Amino acid sequence: ASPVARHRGLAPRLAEALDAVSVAPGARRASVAGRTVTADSPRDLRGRLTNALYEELHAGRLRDPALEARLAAAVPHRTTPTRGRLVEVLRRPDGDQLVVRLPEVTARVPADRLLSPSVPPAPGETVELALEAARPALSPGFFYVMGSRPLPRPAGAVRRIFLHARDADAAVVLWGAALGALEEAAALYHAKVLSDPQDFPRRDAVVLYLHGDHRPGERAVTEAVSRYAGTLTGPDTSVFTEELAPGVAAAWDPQDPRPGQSGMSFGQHRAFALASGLIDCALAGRAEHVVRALREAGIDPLHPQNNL
Amino acid sequence: PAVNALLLRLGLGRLDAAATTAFGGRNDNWAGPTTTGEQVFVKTVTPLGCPELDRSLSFEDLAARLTPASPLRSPGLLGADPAAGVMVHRLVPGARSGAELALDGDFDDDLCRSAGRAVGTLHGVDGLDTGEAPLPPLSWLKALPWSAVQERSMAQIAAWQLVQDDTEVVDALHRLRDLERTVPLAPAHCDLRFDQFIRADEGAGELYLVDWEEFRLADPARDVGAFAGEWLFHATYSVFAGLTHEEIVARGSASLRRHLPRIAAFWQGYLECRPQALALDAGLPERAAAYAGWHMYDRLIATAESHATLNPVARAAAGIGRTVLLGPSAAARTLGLSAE
Ligand SMILES: Nc1ncnc2c1ncn2[C@@H]1O[C@H](COP(=O)(O)OP(=O)(O)OP(=O)(O)O)[C@@H](O)[C@H]1O
Ligand SMILES: [Mg+2]
Repeated sequence: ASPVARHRGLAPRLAEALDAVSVAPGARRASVAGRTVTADSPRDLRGRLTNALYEELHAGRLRDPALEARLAAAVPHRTTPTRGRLVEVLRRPDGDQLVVRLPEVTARVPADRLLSPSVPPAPGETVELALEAARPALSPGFFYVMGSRPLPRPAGAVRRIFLHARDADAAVVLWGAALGALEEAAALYHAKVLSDPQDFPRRDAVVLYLHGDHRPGERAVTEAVSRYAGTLTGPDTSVFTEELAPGVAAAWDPQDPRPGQSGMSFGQHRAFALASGLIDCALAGRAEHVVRALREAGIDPLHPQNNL
Repeated sequence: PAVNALLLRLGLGRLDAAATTAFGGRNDNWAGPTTTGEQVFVKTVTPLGCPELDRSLSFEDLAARLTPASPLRSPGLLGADPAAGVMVHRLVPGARSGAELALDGDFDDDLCRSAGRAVGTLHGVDGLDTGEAPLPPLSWLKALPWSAVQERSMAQIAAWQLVQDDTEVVDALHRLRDLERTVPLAPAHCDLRFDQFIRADEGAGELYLVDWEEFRLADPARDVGAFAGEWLFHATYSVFAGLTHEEIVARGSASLRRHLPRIAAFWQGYLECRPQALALDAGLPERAAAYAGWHMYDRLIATAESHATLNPVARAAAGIGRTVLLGPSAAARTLGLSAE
């Protein structure tokens, strides 16, 4: 008559939520918060379950220019030092240009954004350019910004921080606050925030990705937003994440030891592993399969916001 | 503001601020009745002298002089303020987009024949812009202007990188643009898609082709290829939006096979209104097929606007586009364009 009792080796919040979730023997039917979900094979239920879990446990439930200005104006820095091999120089009387292979694409950058060396070097020679930190279109639905400081060489592990936000107004202030805090602590981060007003509210209305050492930045963002939790944020957070305040949660990007079955978003990754283990039980107890599934995805079943 | 200015100087009154809806597209448009109870469509292309407005007028000058026996129609230009970039047209009543028709199953073989006749007629010359059209943008295959990267999603940037790093594709596109200097050119839309067509009377009336901002003297293979490629794109993506890559290709291949009659229909409508298109242009089917291949990259990159990641249906579609662009002769035969 106790959730931890019937579901051991599992974070409590999780073991609790597995009480609202049933998968029938055969793996063609399942219940998730008293919403039923139906499929014609196991394999097809794997997908529909993942989506139902993702919606109830992780999430719940235009690009207005005014907001974007409000959101854009809330940024400390204006530029980020970006490396890449030079290809070619283009002499123009209009203004010279560097053809640079960035890591995501080959681009044509005004040569006045060079920073190192300050004299355009030979082709192939690494160069460091100064590019805008605000990228409003890069993440559909989201205004997006990169830290003023270059992220680590391999990027490595990444700490996500989710900030619920009731509305645009909420978000603006949480945005300004969080970025203000993050530059002061000199965090190696990226970040983004919903730029569509009629899409709030959302648990991940603001996301912050933090590299190398997250403590300074985390500690810093925590304190800057304490004041607002509950009212400007919303109470509730993903069951996969570690809460730090009302509307403020966090977790690590997914590390996964299995090939092919890897490289998802944090929510979908967990929900996938969770749905997998539930599904694997129904093809005959239950929490032992769930727990095994999580560990094959490199998720700590006691601390699902963390990895092995 | 200049819309009512112009609408008044034209005998049309002003537009009811309500009942005046707005269709999609980058440019601002207003549709609905005016105070004199006449139905208008108003488009605005803001200037700095816009080449797009001039090209749109170069067409409405030709279309005004067309007999009713013509398979090619334009709704009708009521007037225009070149200075401020405003254009007024007769609104087509209860107009459904060819893109809605496609998804609803109603862009059938008969309507594809209509479209071909219309496009065949268009292609059968002073007043016209003769500049090369920037599609595909060749310098972007070398490098994207940094300004443009800041208006693209992560998925668009990743698609462009795939293209940029594919030497065979880039080179095929160069050869295709060079042929345009050495072939019989013809009046051409240069931006053809299902959503550049409208059918009147909720999809029961006449077929209109619109948006003539790219109207030029160009390779007619652009228009044939664009329409074939609309079906290739539809068949291998729009209809399919954790399967295996081999399962996604097989599903897409079958979908394509079943949508081929649509392209053969268009080509027969085209040859009905332009039977001697191959007289001095034997490469037209091959070139059309290459443009259809590129058209798939074009639509993929456009639909990826609203994505952070390039999903595996997108990638499989892109793979078919590369088969068509790098193998245009075989694709012409399979798409039904080699027909005589
Ligand atoms: N006369 C008309 N009557 C009814 N509908 C029309 C008329 N003219 C255009 N439309 C519809 O409105 C849409 C918008 O017009 P148009 O395509 O010219 O816009 P645009 O801003 O040039 O778009 P884009 O460049 O993005 O294609 C058309 O695609 C068509 O569906
Ligand atoms: Mg249009």
